[PDB]
Amino acid sequence: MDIILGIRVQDSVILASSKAVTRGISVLKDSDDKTRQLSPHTLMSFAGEAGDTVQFAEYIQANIQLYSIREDYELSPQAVSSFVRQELAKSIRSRRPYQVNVLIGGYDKKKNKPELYQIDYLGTKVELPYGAHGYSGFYTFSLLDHHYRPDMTTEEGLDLLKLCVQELEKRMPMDFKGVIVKIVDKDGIRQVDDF
Amino acid sequence: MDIILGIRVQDSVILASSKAVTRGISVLKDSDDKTRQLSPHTLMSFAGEAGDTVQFAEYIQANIQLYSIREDYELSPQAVSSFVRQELAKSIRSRRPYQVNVLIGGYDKKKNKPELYQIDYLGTKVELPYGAHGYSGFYTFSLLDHHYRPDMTTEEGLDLLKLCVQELEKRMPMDFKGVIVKIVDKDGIRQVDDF
Amino acid sequence: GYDRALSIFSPDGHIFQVEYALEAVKRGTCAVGVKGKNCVVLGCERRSTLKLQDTRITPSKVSKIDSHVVLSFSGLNADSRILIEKARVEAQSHRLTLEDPVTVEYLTRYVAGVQQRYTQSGGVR
Amino acid sequence: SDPSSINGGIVVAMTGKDCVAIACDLRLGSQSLGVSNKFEKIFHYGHVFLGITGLATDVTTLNEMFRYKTNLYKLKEERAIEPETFTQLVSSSLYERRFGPYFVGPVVAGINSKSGKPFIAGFDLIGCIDEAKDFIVSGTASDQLFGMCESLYEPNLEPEDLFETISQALLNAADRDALSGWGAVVYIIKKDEVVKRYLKMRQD
Amino acid sequence: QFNPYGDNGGTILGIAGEDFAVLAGDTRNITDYSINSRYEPKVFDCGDNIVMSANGFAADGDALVKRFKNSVKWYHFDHNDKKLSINSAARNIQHLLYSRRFFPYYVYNIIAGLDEDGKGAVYSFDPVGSYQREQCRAGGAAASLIMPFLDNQVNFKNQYEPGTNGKVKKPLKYLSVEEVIKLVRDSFTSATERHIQVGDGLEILIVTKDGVRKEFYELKRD
Amino acid sequence: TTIVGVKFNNGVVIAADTRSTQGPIVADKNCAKLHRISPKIWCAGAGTAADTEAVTQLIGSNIELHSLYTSREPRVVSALQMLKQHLFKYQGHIGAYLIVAGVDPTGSHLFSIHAHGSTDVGYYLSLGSGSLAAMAVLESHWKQDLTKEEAIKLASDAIQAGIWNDLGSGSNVDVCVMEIGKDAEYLRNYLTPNVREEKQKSYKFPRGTTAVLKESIVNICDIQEE
Amino acid sequence: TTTLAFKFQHGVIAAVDSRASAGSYISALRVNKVIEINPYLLGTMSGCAADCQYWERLLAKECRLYYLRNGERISVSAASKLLSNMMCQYRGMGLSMGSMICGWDKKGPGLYYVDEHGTRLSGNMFSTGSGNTYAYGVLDSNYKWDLSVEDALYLGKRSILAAAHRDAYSGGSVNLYHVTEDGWIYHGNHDVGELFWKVKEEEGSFNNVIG
Amino acid sequence: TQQPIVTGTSVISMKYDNGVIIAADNLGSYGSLLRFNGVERLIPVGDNTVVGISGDISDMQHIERLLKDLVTENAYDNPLADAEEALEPSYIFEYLATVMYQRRSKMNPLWNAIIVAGVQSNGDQFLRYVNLLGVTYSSPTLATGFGAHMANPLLRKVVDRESDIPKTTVQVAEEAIVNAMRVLYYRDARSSRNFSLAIIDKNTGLTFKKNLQVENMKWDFAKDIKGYGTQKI
Amino acid sequence: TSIMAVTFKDGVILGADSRTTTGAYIANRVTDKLTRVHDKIWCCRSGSAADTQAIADIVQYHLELYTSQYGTPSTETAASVFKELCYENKDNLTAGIIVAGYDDKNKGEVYTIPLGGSVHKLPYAIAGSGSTFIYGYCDKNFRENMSKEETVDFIKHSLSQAIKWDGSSGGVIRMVVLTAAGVERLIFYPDEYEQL
Amino acid sequence: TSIMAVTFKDGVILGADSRTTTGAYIANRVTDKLTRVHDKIWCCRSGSAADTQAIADIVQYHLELYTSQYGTPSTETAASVFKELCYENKDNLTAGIIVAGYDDKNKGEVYTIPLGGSVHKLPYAIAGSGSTFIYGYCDKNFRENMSKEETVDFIKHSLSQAIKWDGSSGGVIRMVVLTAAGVERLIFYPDEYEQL
Ligand SMILES: [Mg+2]
Ligand SMILES: [Mg+2]
Ligand SMILES: [Mg+2]
Ligand SMILES: [Mg+2]
Ligand SMILES: [Mg+2]
Ligand SMILES: [Mg+2]
Repeated sequence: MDIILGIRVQDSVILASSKAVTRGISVLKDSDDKTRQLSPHTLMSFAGEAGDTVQFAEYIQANIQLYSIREDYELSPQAVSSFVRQELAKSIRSRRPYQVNVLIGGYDKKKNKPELYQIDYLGTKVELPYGAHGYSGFYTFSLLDHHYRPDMTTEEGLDLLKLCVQELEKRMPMDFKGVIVKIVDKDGIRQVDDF
Repeated sequence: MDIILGIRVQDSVILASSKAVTRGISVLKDSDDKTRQLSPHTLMSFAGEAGDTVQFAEYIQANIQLYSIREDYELSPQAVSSFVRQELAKSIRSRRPYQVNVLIGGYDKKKNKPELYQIDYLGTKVELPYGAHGYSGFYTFSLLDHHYRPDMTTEEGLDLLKLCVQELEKRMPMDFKGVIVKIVDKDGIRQVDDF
Repeated sequence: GYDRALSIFSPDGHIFQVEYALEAVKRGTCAVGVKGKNCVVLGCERRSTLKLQDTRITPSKVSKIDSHVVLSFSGLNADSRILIEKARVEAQSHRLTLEDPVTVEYLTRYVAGVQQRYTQSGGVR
Repeated sequence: SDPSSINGGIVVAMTGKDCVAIACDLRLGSQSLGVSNKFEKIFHYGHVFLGITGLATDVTTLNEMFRYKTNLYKLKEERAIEPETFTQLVSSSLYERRFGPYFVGPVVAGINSKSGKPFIAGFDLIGCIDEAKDFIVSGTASDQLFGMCESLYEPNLEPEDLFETISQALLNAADRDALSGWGAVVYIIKKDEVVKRYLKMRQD
Repeated sequence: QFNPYGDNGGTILGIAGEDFAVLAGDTRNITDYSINSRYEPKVFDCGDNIVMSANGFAADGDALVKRFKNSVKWYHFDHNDKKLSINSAARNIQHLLYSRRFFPYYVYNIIAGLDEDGKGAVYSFDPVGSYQREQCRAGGAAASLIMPFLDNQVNFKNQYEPGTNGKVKKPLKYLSVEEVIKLVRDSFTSATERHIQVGDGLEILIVTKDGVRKEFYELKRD
Repeated sequence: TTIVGVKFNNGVVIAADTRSTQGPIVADKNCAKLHRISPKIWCAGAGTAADTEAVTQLIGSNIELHSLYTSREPRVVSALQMLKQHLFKYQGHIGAYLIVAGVDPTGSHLFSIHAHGSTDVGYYLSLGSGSLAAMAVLESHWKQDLTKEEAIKLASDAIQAGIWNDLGSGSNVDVCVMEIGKDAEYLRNYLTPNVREEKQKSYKFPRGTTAVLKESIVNICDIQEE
Repeated sequence: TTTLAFKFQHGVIAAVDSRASAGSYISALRVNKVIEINPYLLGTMSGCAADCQYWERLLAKECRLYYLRNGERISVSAASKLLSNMMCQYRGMGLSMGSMICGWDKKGPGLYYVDEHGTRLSGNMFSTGSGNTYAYGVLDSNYKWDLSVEDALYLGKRSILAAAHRDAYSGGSVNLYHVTEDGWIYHGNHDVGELFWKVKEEEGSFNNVIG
Repeated sequence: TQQPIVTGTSVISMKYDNGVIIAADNLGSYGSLLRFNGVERLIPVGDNTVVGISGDISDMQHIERLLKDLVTENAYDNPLADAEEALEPSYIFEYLATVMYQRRSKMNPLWNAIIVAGVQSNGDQFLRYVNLLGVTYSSPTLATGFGAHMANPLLRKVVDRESDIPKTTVQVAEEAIVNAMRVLYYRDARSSRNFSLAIIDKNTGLTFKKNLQVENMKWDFAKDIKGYGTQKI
Repeated sequence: TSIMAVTFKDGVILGADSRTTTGAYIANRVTDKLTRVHDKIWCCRSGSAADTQAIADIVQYHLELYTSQYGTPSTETAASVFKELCYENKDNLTAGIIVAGYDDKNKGEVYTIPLGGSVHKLPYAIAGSGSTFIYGYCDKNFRENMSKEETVDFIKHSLSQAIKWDGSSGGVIRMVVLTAAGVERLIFYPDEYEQL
Repeated sequence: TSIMAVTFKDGVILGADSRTTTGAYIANRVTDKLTRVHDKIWCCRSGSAADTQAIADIVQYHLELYTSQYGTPSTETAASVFKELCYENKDNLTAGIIVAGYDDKNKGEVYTIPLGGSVHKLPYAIAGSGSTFIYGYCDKNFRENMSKEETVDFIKHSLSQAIKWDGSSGGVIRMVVLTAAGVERLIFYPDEYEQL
């Protein structure tokens, strides 16, 4: 649970997250899905300390689902990201902080725009065209800085994402067992089952 | 420079050594040959602290080559392994020890027998049918304990070695960038260029 | 340590110890070297005053310094072993530090330097 | 981290009637990992037997060292070294490394060729001699061996009875030690014949 | 800095017979290289045909025993004088121990008695509450000296039948109370020879359907 | 360890217990802690056992050579001076704590030496983990002008106090008496108050109980003729 | 310690070793590292035995109360979750627990790994303890979904043996369990010493060991 | 968690045929400074018990007040406070032992080592030890601190086991205690010459002796001791 | 330890207690801390017993060799040898030494050499752990050119108080008198000095 | 700091120096360490100035409230209040206090309360860093039932020596006299006490 990438293209947000889970010197799982659907058009990927990641993610999910039922309305990606940021900013000065970094990929149905938010465990929020956490950006950002356009199609975004993963697979010492890729657009959230 | 395996079959010794070299968070090389030919029928693979490994290996190589010229005679694998062990036992109580673990694969032309010696940086020598250093044995020894016979052909040894590498590639958190495989037999030392 | 200057100049400008060392070479068995177009041959005399000799184990007159260079000699046999050992060590030392084997000229220059050193160092002949 | 328990292993020696016995396990490991099941820890120089537990590199180094010294002893003295003399040599050699010691627990066993008297002795890593009449123990399961030997041992056992006693002392001690086992050897030593027996035991 | 823990030495031993059980322990109490008492009872009759010994840090051992004895008393009050079975006592002790998971009773505990079928029973605990039923268990200082001997002489480990050469094991024949007491005495006599914290005296509590009986034996005082 | 030294009328006596330990385990139940430096100069050692032996042998060796060189019988002050200067040089790293006693042409002497190289003079001394138990006895019963028999009694009683009350001490009492104008008498196992009682059972196994894989003869003889 | 569990055609196998150590000293040759939560649920145990025993027996209390309230057997997913949430309360306190919750419910056979961190993973195969790497090697190379109950039982048994041999802190004996929809079935205690020689002969494996 | 400041050294005691004896010096040390020379560390409770305390003096004074309050509280609504329902040594000890173990369990100990000596209603001797850890034990002889190392060996020569108690008279017991106190004065650097001694006998009751001194000391042999080895003058 | 040296009319007197401790245990209660390095040059030792004995033995050797070549050394010369050892090896020593001696030319002299290896010539000097408690008493009661009997009383009373308050001090009070008449050893027992 | 309290025939006298240091810097050279908690119950303070002031203020409050309800408190009662604060808060305090007072029934009384929070009733008491140097002098020169003038001289001489040797002590010598006659403050300057 170390590698999470995000890229916002023309009409969608794409989140790529590694599949590996390591306990000690052994890789326990190579098919782990490091993501939760917060609402029909909002997806959150996560990475950080063991346990805290899923617990935090599910806690956020429950709160957004509660809001959705109460108001019969889906919160905007911006509203969700602000809620999440506050929870992490709250958490960093707690007795035992939740060591969790997240990417929030959402499609705003009101504005008809994809949106990608990057939030670290301190509650540091930034809206970006593409983002990552940990060391992931060190390997991938030079490629994204070079190739990225805001008018890219979903298919071009996936191709640029493949190049980022290939560079990670070449120069990173750790084996992260590939990535699960999910797309967030006007029609909702779907998983790319061949990557 | 972490993964080195060895297996002694019927008529040869096979050494498999990883290709990766890592500096910091970046993999610098994925084609590094972690081995030195000490004599025509004696090969030594090595793993340990950066720098010390090659320096020690080359120092041993120079000494065996010097002996070969002086006496016009190739030392037995046993004699070479004893020389190497003494150098490491000497080294462990030095001001700054050489942090180097080695496998010595040799074919004894007098006895017409393959021989595999495992020596760690403390000077702990053992003759084995198959061996490894570091954590390599934790993943591979259960397979070797199960499948190994002393009458195996070179081709069967390579197949068992492939299974060991596949298990390493599955359950090890680190990407070691595959292995270079070399065979030591009566005709000398050769490299398996497709593995 | 023994520091006595054994190799010294004489009034006529000769170093007699070096010249007497040449007389030892004159006494030694004949050695010959001939280079062809694509080879070099080293021939050596074996004095037949010594029979009942075991030729398998008796020190051969031609010695490999490396896999590509050889050395033969004339003079004191025991002296030659010291030069051969030093040469062999230097050959491996070169391969280790420079990653190329010695050239024949380099190896010659080294051995010749050792010989020179022993003509103006104290306590040695 | 603790050098005397990285590799593991045990040695035990016992005296009997006109005989001595020395035995050891065959395990060599790297902490939790078992590496070899053929690592014998008993050596002999003429008719004197030496068992060595502890750090494996030092076990091997000391064997080579005492082989060296006993070979020179024989050339000069024109006779094989005796157990009492060898014991002093082991002690001397260990103490010369007082402030940089070999991490070992040696055990000497043998019969004096002139008097015929059985002899055993143990040492700490810096040479202190323990010359016991009954038994000597060494290794990672020395506590276990002390418990077995103290109850199982009785004086003046015949060679073939001594064998059973020392074998059962070793085996059951090793089976309560994670770092010992993987096979075992027992030497039964008489004035002019020595028998070596490999024991069958659990391989975990 | 204040160290709330200490080590009072001592060694205990519990063996389960076919229709009986013994819980033995030396009577020596120590700190460091000094002797506090040559006779300080360590094994107690807790009622309902149950015997108990908490070996290690005496203060925590005395507290645990005191609490369990109290738990027996209240079990009677709360459940119409029902007899507390050995298995129920064992489970209760687990919860007493785990109530201090983050500031444990520094003791290795053993209880002995009879199960509900009348067979001999011994239960062994670690400081934090893990427990399990056993046939033979030595606890405390010289536990490592005694257990290998019991593996050999009680369960006949590594012992095979002559003539077969390792093919047929020595059959696991049941031991009498007199046989067990011999093994107990020899265990402690041997431990006393090689362990400095073991000595002075040995007190054994034997549990049968008839009740609880005591036996005392001298040990070396050096 | 418990060791004592007691002066008397015409000489000096030293004593010691016979237990050697490695932590809480007893390595040897009948250890020899009384060491001979010279025929009439003996010492008892506590602390690191290899150090008390090694340092006593070394000084004993040099004392012997000194005796041969000077054609004189060795003196206790010589052993004392050589020991303390050696121990001081090593700054306490040689963990030898000794009680040195003996007779020589000058008279009878009794000293103690600490690992750092400090020495003391006295009529009665005790060292080791059981020194407090021993000194309690010595302070209770010692007097001036003791006889040989009274001194041996006091010395052994002091060791017994350590044997019974100190866990680091046990087993037997060794004594050595050094009297003026006489041979020193080394009394090994002077007292034996800790013999183990007979076991309840014999643990002699039936022959063939142990499982065997292989047998072989070991060649201990040299290479043979013919 | 070595524990494993895997899902297959006819349920889930659960196999564990039996050793307990206090440093180099083997304190126990026979501890039960499988906890019978109830007739349809199993829990393996690695880490602190006390934490495993206490919290999993407390899980059984919750699983029984669930059945009384709802009149229906609890799922493996819910049971595993109740346990992981208990752990998250003492998050950072120092609990040590690594266990596979094995069972059969409506969705078929189920297997969840749960540890002190609060981690909860669904999967087809898991192994924990100091000897898990050895067990994984045998499992990965021989595991199929198409396994028979007989072969699956042997696989889990053989995988523990592999660890017991190489790992110093694993051994004693092997405990087997087979989990069906009608409940779990115990398949005995198997001494490793006796099993090793037996397997060596029949299988031909462990050639390097002399027997 | 604290550290002891003003401290009291050894308390020694032993059983004899008809009762118990307990003793302790009158010093309150302040590290190596022998600051207070008139400190009473033996505190009687009624006419059947004496509590001897070593270690931290401020904690001793606190315990002293607890015991004083215990006597007051026992007398409340108690017509038999000076008879059948008077405080026993065993009651007093168990109370203290409860307090000591509770305090260590809160990581705020009473930095003491206590010996409760007394005689029970039925005439039985009571002698039990408790310290800052809540550790308790009983023996025919009990001593704290240095007394454990030097006094016990001497007192155990008189009463080595339970069967020696009836054979030991009050004169022999007191003599042994007094000798032990002299030995401690020779050898304990934190001891004083002045001490108190209490005897609780089942026949003659509580005899409390104050202002005792160590006497019959041997020092004359010191005049002959010169140098540290070779010096003759 | 409680040690002192006091000059008076006829010469100088050294004084000391006799207690040596290892923690709270009194390892020796009859120690002789008054050490002879020459006929009429003595010293009082405090600090590491091993260090001060080793130093005193070396000094004795130096002054014995000095005497063989150049005759009787001065007290100043003796103090200089002490200082040279203490100063040059200050990193590896824990020694507090008072040097006292009698010449016929110079009469009684006292030098104190504290931890650092500095030298201080004084009319009288006190040192050791117990000296702290008698700085006030000694300053108030010292006079120059006292008689032998007065000086003995001054030292006896001073060390009596040092012993009274310092746990590290005790036993007997030893004294050495250095005059033209010769060398006199004195000893005073607890029953004598405690009642002062 | 150097402080002392001495009982005499007519009552009790408290004495103190006036130096307060922060390391080697003298933060105040005219400090008043003689503190009033009641009309004829005063105290001498040593240790943390913050702690001893806070304690003394609380005690003054307790005795003021005590007086309103139960009349004039005893010196023992005052010492008990000090002790209660010092003992119960020993982990967070560094206070060495001497309590001195005059009753008509009990006359002059002195109680010392060292670091641990223990209480010790004494004829006289000394405390502070400079007290170490005058244990010997004070023990030798104290007498019971001295006159006012003798007691003033005893305190003046004692603190003079404490000041002489202790760098942490100095300045003026303040004194407070507690008798039936009332409360008298005294002060003695360096030129007076240094020449003693
Ligand atoms: Mg190795
Ligand atoms: Mg084992
Ligand atoms: Mg014992
Ligand atoms: Mg030093
Ligand atoms: Mg194993
Ligand atoms: Mg004193």
